[PDB]
Amino acid sequence: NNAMSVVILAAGKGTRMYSDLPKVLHTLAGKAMVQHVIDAANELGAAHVHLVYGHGGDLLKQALKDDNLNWVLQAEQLGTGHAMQQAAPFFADDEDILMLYGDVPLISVETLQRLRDAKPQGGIGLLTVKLDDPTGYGRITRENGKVTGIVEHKDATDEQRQIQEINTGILIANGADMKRWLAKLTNNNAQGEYYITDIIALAYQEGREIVAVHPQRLSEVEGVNNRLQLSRLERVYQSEQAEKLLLAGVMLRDPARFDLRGTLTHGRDVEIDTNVIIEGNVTLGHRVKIGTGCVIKNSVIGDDCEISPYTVVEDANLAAACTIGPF
Amino acid sequence: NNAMSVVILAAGKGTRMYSDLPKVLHTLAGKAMVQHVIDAANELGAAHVHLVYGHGGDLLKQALKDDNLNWVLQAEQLGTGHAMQQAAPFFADDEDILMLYGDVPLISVETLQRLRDAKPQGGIGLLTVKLDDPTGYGRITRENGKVTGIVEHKDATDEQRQIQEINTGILIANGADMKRWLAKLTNNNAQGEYYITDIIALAYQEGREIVAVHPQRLSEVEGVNNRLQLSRLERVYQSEQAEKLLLAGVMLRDPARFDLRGTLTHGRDVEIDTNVIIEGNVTLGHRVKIGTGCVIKNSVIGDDCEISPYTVVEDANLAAACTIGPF
Amino acid sequence: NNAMSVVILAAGKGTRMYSDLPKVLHTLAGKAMVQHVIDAANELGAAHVHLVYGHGGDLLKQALKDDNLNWVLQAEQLGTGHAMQQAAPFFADDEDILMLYGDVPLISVETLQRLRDAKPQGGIGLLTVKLDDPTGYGRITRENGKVTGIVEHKDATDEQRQIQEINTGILIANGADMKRWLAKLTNNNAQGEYYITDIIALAYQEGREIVAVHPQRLSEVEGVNNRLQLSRLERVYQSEQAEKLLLAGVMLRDPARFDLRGTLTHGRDVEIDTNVIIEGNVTLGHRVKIGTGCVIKNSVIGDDCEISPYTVVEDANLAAACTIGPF
Repeated sequence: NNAMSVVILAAGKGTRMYSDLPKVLHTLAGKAMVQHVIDAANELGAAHVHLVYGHGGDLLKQALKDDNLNWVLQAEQLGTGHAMQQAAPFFADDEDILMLYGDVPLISVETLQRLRDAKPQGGIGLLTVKLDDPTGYGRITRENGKVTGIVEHKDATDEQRQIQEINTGILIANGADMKRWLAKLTNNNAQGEYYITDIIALAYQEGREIVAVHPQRLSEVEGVNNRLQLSRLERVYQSEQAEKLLLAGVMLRDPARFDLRGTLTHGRDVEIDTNVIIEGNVTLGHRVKIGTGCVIKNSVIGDDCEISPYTVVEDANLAAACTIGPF
Repeated sequence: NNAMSVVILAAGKGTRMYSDLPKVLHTLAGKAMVQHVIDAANELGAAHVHLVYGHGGDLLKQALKDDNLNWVLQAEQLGTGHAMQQAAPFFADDEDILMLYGDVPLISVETLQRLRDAKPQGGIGLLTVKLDDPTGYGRITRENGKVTGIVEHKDATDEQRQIQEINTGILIANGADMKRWLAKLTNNNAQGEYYITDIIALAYQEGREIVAVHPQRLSEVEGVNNRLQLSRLERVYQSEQAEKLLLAGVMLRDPARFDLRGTLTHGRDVEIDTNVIIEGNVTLGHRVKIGTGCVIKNSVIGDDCEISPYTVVEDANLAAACTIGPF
Repeated sequence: NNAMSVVILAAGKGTRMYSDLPKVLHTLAGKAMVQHVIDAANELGAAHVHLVYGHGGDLLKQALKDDNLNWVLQAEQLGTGHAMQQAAPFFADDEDILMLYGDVPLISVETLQRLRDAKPQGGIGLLTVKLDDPTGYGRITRENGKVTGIVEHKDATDEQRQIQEINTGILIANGADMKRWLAKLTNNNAQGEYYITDIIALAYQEGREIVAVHPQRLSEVEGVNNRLQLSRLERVYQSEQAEKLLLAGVMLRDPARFDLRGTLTHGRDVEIDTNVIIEGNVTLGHRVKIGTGCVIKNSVIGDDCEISPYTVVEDANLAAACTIGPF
């Protein structure tokens, strides 16, 4: 596959988070939302990762210091199209440019890879989902099947204002192409701002093809504007991790009362009781039993160990066959 | 708005509660069901709050001693109409009389205020909800839109026995009017008891108008006859409180595993982990972090304090920047 | 009612459990799945309980040593029909033979009793459920209402491949009859194996009647092939136990955060807070209060005792009016 860079849009104010911490730094399973997106970008092979931010520059730079990111400031809040224009000067004409959002944390590498496979030569790869209630969401215009553009809800007509397929806002296309379309955006809009969604029509008019793809899960493209929404995505992710673990052979006594905020390495026949929380990197050897309510953090627990209820195990390497607690 | 008194009906036996404690004293989020209703009545401005009880007089008087209630005994279990008759002698002819139930704890002040606004001069304000399965629930009779009466299920005909709009049983009307209708109730019924729902027709026949209103939430009018029903309402309330907190900026790591049984005052960027229980009046300063499983009761926790997992903090005022526990 | 024996089919490999412990020994609420089935069989009065197993003979014999079971080995994995043939030599011609599965743990005695009542003289009693998505499940063939046979999905035609009523695989019939049909099974099938479901047609052809019955709950007939499925059944069972307790008068502050893995004996007005786990045989006297997160195991707790949060009470008999913990 061709070289590619990634643009991560994190320019919003995050007002409904009612917080002093930049919205995209709020954590999902212990890792900042944007870090989840940055890791997926790196896993894909992004040659560069451009991060476009509104305010909170210092906090962001401070928090993401361990990553090699190209910081792109968006002086004013003029929308995604305007934000992409600020990054455009850094796009190579050889590479594909994938655009993601710092507040859509669960987007999977697997899905982004198919989006990358479906991008036609000279065209665009568009990620979309079938939602019955497009109210608010931008609608996908098609002609005899093929994608023609996107019509922003406020700009959609009653007639088209009931199209079901929705724009996730995630897409990929060649850098030179992107630079071209981005230059041709305009403000004579519902809200005097450049619409990034316009590049879809611009590319259709140039006679280029735009292929639409769908994610395995709707959760992969859910965005976060407030804490009620983050908690909801947190639950979906925990639930997904729990199901994978049970299918993989780890007995969770109640997957709805389990939280993994890190990386779990486990052996065979491990049992985890209710309300357990796993943090950082944790390894549980074969037949380890974790009592209800334990918090295991950055520790390695040997084969056959048993941890009593409500034990906090931190920065510990525990010898095999251990018996931790009274019970 | 006009002066008004409130009648709280708590006359049932509560047999399906299988308890020695009067049903309406059973708690929802730490406060007796009837106390929730009594507080909503006081918040509305009730000049008087009449409490109609079957047995358990002593326990009730003992438990509600800190309230200024007019105790109305209903010697025998002859239904709501009969119960209202026992209170009627205390209604002023100047005031409106609002009738509520001691076992419908979540009725909101906001809703009762609109019910009070929709009551026509000389008429009745009726609270009703759209339920697809009126089986058991009394049906709302209408003619060209306007309310005509209520037909008790056992007294409803197959034809009308499929009306969807249901009678919540909560209503408001002038005291003199109420005294009049109440005097004209009869027993030649399906069960030889006075039907309070009859006053609706009686008032229609007098050529007076009865306006129907709906609550913001169905939970607001759910009644409790057994503990399975109370637990269900407890969960709905907890869930509602959790959502408000998250939207207000408090990070709950799992709103489904959080319980507020009192009043929470909080600052900015507070984090509450799973399985935390808040009781009585609690204040959490800015950036306080509550570890998983803590029980915070009648305490004040200073800015920046961190409470380790499974800590019980009671009747404590904790100094800012505190570090409570091992972790 | 007539004498009857039971055949418990536990011959599968349990590959998707990814465990060294035989699938049917995995626990549901603290008791092995097969033990649940064995207890229901004994409660019904089974004169004998034949256990048919594939591998893991030693572990099974070791684990079920306290039961008087007739061990029937199924040398190769040739399906249920073949498995039943291995047990057939032990069926009496006088008794009814009920067949159950070691991995369908929640089947209730009540339901099995009705299945036993609906079995016609000389016929079969079949347990079936209405499922909209028979994909995979064997379909029930009927003619003018009466059952005619079962058609395995892979052997079902497009036309019949959309019958809704499904075969739970649980059935009962006379031993002599069973011995006869079992002898007439064949391999010229979709997968060269004997189909136990064939006995339905064989019995119809002999002009005998087969009556179908349904369980109170769909959970009663759900089978377990992997740990995600076991956890799901665990939750359903816990939820059912919690509801019975609340309806019976025990206040559970959150039935979704309660686990009973044994037998609870309780008095009046007991209160159990969130995240409590009950194990083995536990008795809670009148008005006992269990704080959040306690683990009560094989203990008796006297009237009026109060147990503070996160207390583990094990193998203890606690004197009445006790105050256990700091709070």
